[PDB]
Amino acid sequence: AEFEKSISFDGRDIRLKVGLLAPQAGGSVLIESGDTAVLVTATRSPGPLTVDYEERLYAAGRIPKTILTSRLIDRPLRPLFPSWLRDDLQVVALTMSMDEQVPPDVLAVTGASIATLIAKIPFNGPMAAVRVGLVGDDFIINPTYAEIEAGDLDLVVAGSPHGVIMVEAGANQLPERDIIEAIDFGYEAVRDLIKAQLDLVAELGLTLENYIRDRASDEIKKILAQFELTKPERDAALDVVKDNIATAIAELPEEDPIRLAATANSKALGNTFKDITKYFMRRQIVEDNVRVDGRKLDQVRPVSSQVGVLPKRVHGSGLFNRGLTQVLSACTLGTPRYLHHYNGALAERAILPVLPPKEQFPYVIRVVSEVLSSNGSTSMGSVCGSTLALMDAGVPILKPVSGAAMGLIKEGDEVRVLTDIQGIEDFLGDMDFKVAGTDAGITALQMDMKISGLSLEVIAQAIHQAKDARLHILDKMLQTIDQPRTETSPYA
Amino acid sequence: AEFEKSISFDGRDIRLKVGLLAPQAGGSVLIESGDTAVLVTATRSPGPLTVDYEERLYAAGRIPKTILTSRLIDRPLRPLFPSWLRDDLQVVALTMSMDEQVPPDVLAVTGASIATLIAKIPFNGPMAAVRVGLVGDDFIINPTYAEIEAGDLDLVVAGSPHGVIMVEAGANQLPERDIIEAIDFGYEAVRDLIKAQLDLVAELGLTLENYIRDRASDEIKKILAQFELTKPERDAALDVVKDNIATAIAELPEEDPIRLAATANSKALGNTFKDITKYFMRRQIVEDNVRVDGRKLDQVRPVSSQVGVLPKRVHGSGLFNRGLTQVLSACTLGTPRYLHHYNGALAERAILPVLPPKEQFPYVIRVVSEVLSSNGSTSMGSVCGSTLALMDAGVPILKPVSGAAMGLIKEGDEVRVLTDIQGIEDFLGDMDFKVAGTDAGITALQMDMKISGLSLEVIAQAIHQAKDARLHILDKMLQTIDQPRTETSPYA
Amino acid sequence: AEFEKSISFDGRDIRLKVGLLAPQAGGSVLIESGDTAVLVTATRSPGPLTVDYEERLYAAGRIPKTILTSRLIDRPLRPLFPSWLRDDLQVVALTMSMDEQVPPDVLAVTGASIATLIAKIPFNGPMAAVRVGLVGDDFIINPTYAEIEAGDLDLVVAGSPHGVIMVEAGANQLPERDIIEAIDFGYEAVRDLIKAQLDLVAELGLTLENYIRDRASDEIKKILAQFELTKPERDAALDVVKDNIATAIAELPEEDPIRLAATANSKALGNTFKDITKYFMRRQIVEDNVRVDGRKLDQVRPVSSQVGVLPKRVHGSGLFNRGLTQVLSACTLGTPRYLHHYNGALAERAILPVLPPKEQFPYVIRVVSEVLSSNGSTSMGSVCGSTLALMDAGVPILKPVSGAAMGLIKEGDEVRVLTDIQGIEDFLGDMDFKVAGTDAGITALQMDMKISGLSLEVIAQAIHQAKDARLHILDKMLQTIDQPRTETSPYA
Ligand SMILES: [Mg+2]
Ligand SMILES: [Mg+2]
Ligand SMILES: [Mg+2]
Repeated sequence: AEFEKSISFDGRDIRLKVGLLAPQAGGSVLIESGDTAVLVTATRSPGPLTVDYEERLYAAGRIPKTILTSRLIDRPLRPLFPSWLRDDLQVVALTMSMDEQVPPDVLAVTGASIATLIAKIPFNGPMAAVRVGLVGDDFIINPTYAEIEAGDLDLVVAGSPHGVIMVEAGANQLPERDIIEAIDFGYEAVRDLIKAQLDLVAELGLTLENYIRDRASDEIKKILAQFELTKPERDAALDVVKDNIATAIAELPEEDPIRLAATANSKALGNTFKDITKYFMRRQIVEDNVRVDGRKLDQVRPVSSQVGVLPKRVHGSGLFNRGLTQVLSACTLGTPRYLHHYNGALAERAILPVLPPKEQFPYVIRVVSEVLSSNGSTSMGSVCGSTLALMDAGVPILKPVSGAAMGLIKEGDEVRVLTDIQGIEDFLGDMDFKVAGTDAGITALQMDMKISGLSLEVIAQAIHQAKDARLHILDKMLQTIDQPRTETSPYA
Repeated sequence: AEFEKSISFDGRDIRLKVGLLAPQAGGSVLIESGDTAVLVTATRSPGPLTVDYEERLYAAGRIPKTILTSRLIDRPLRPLFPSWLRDDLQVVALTMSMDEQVPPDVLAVTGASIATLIAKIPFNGPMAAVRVGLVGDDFIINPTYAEIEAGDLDLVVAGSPHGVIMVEAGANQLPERDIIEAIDFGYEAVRDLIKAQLDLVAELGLTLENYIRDRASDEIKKILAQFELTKPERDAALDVVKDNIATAIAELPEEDPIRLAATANSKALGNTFKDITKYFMRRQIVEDNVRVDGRKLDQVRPVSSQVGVLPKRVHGSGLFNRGLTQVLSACTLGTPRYLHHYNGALAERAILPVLPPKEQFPYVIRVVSEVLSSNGSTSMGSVCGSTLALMDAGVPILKPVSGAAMGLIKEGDEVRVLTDIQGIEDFLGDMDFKVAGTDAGITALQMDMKISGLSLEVIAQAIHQAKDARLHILDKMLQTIDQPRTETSPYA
Repeated sequence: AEFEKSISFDGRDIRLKVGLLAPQAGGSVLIESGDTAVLVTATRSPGPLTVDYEERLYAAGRIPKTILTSRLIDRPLRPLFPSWLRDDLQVVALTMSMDEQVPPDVLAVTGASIATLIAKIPFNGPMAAVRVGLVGDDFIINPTYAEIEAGDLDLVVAGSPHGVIMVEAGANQLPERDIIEAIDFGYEAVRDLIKAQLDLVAELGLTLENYIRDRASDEIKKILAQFELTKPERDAALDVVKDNIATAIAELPEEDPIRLAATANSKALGNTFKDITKYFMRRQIVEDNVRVDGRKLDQVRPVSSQVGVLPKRVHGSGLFNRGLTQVLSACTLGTPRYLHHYNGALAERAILPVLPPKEQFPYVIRVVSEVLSSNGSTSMGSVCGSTLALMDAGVPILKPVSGAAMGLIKEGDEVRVLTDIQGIEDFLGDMDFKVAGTDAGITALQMDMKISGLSLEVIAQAIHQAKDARLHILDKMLQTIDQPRTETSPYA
């Protein structure tokens, strides 16, 4: 049966209703704030985490960006479930009323944790998320739409007992110190929601691996230590290692036990393989101070760039290289905006603050980032190329924008922060942290983790190390083009 | 080569053309009435019944609801094929000319049977379907569009030698007696089309189970007899029974014959399991007079309901419960209609007759039924919640509408009619019969069967028993709200 | 790193850029002509040929037929790869700038070959394609859009060292001799692009079968020699042969080697089966002068046709039969064009030249070809039926259009040309060659090959033999309707 609980929370009460709706779900709540309401259920099934968010139109008046809010719920949820879970986990979040003030998206993130705790599914939570804006000089928790439209900051922080799990931000060239303060200010309200989820819990009363390891470990060390090897080559080399192991398992007959224990898991080969590769890259990074391609922990990959790659029809052309990550940006100017597709939100969030006001430049601006090769932050290459293409097209942008992605190896007390991560530094690492911006401050953020979280102290260090990467990449794209062209394209 | 046959049929001749089109199909006919023509083919392939209906736009003038007509053909076809058929059966129906009088949908249903008989595929037919309308006090077979738009009744009856297989109706608060008479009047024209399909046939010249049964039967009795068990629990209990049987089959080695006879059918476990559960629920119902949750054969599940579940932005809110079936209806009012989605046709067919005339209420009315839990007629919960939400929104409806679904166990001479069926009463039963309406009469019908049909006499009894369910559910939703609110929403 | 190469080519230089873009691709080039640029990559992966073409909108000005250009690249590529290739082959072609003169489609075809050679994937190339138009009396290689819109011819020729692999044409009732000359003129520029791809290559420095054969061969001869057997029957007969072979392989236990060599390839049964059937149909055709249904190598299947199959609402009705290939065409006339769908491009390419000028006939013309049975050229049946339906609707077309598909068996020095091919003559043959047109000349072409190519000399013979088929089919559709009706439909 139904139970309300109110939580006093920065002026806007957050109300939870359990026992009201979806009685066949593992756990459920109507989480409500003001007059915004979203229903969040969670169900473990025999079988793996599907999160569907719906924004109903009757919630505001029905007449004849949801996938982003789908990922916003999923990202901080995923790495809190134990890794050995193989049952199906269905999370549904339907927004059923929009108050013209309260945005529902952070409400659904918090409800997802609440609903998983009521379904008493093992996970290392609870988690919560808040939004932080900035009006004048005042940070504000869960601002309305009005402050989002008027203010200088729009960031989401999700955390848990073990720290911050997700950040997602737009900002108007905010300095690192204020971004760090906003993150910290918002993680403290996350903790206030962690408590009172813990209060709700109290209230309502809630063989083969060794085989592979021994055969393959000393082989993986050496590929990981071969710094002259490019990413394609090291991928073809680690594949051959795994292939010979498969051949050895195939050679022995059905009589051996591990062949049956391996035909009982047609994938364990890959999982243990990656886990051995993860371990040896990590020890390579923590004790030795070198990454898998020989670079220092602060070193940025070699950067290349050019302008006007395409004919002057394409109003703006820009090619960017970071190692084997390649992006070609194309700029179109039109008539009666500002948008950008990625074959996207992160880079238009990162470009917008420097786009000139309608008064000066009345074209509608259209940027397409063709990702032609991927090895790290293709979304940061998309930002960098976008700026180049806008400068080739004569768009009088305030400042050029650049960005890089940081990584993290966290081996106990040992913590290392990587700049401009290789793909497998992202796959076998603990953090994917994109930061974009200008000479003056930050414009866009995006953090994903595969562990239960990080302290704010380590986030501050990654944000400081990433300004150096952004500075180095930007101060070397200006050797391709230092100003926007004074004139536009004859076909613009 | 081509052959015509005309059938004299209530004023409108029905013409069939065989040997004309689709010469690689098992069987085919252009069935035509007036100047409406639809081509219906049927092909058995080695491999399971796919029915695709297409309504071409050149049929009426091509310029730059078909899935419902797809189901209308499929539903009365499916349960006439023997259950042991595993070959692929492709039925295609293309409407190739619309006469502005004759609706083609019932033509395609009849052709589907004709085409299956020519392909000489085993099935317990023939079947046919007709439409019945009512103009003034005159029932009429296969009315035009004009009578459908003007009249008081729009029902489809499909039958076969063994009785009626499908009904689908809209009506304007018609009393049960007239609905029963229309069904009977239309089944008699169905029989007139059964004959003359039989005339066409004459013219053209057309080990493991016992193992599972013995291990599991006395176990299934007891779960089925445990009335205090909720539906989730009894589902988790019957699963454990099947799981232990799987474990026992896995325990014995490849040496036993049934393990190979079971690895020859990776599903027979479930089929025999369900067949044992079907048998014991049925004997539970016929000899004992009790259902699986302890209810009498006329008993309706406990009903709950409330109004204004959502904030007053949502112009109308209504939550309905029947056992573990839960529906939340939401009402939106707008400006320059009447429609309803289901996450739909049956409930707008059932609400429409009480919607006020434009003169009084000029808003466009929009209802969304969120099905939050399913255990029986979620479409009838959708009707009930819709009425509640319309009453919360101040829509001055003529009368409130409610509905329930009836079921049938037919064990030979023994026939039992269930009210407000549980899911497995629908899965392991012989009939799913939805009836909706008001204090005065019926508004909407929908019948599906998994057997070859029922006599009209049993249909009359299910329709009478269902008025009692509708009455009980309605007379207990008025204890939540007895009148529409005199005023609308401040945000309407 | 990046390398340009220019190729002097009929006035319009073709420039190639390698080492510039997509550095993780097997091979890549920006191929450019004038200011049209398309990027073409090619990658072999462990696993089968996927070709994706994209036409970006920024290439011309981006604002808020590609599948045909996808097939145009794929068709001449496919049969140049060795048949024993099982690795994945990804070909991507992005058009990144449209010059208002140069059409990019033939550029991507040529780049696909260039990119495969740089990825040094085994294939029997290189290939190239060009477009040929006709302005006045001047053939022109790779015309602009202006000549395409104004001229009389629009054909694509793709070839390789072994001959022509693909043709695709629209034309205004061009005589066979000029079509043959255009093909030959364009294949010579294809050879000029073959060379200078060879110059680039030089520059940059680039048991079970016998079992099945012995069991089944003398059985397949006899089904193939049974001329009174219809296509369905011979398909059911060859299936039984393969089924008994499967039974024999199943009868023997795991002890035999071929059962394990056959459970190592769960498809080799079909492949060897088809390969035996291919061989014996081919020897049936080359030494004996008879096809599998008893027809001569120039014989057209029996043709049937009728007009007004549907009610006079359907402004035009036409049913065409060639053997078991059946098409029903339907004609709609409207108001403020000329298009045709196929349930399409080839038949509107083939009808357009005889459609009357706006001055005389101002309706918008809409033709739908329902393919009701397939055994050969359903697209040529679509042309023939379209003409019939246009004549039933009173459209005053200049001349009626008809067409047929030719085939080829090429057994070494032995070369046989088939008219109006059966399905398996297309599956087990070397060529599918559709030609459509009128009394005066040709209107539409489409050639596919599964071998590395044919000499122009054999193409000239197939084009001459196909005029006879078109003539015979047309001069026998006029015995159904010899003129368009002087008046239109009462419902037109
Ligand atoms: Mg990532
Ligand atoms: Mg049902
Ligand atoms: Mg073909």
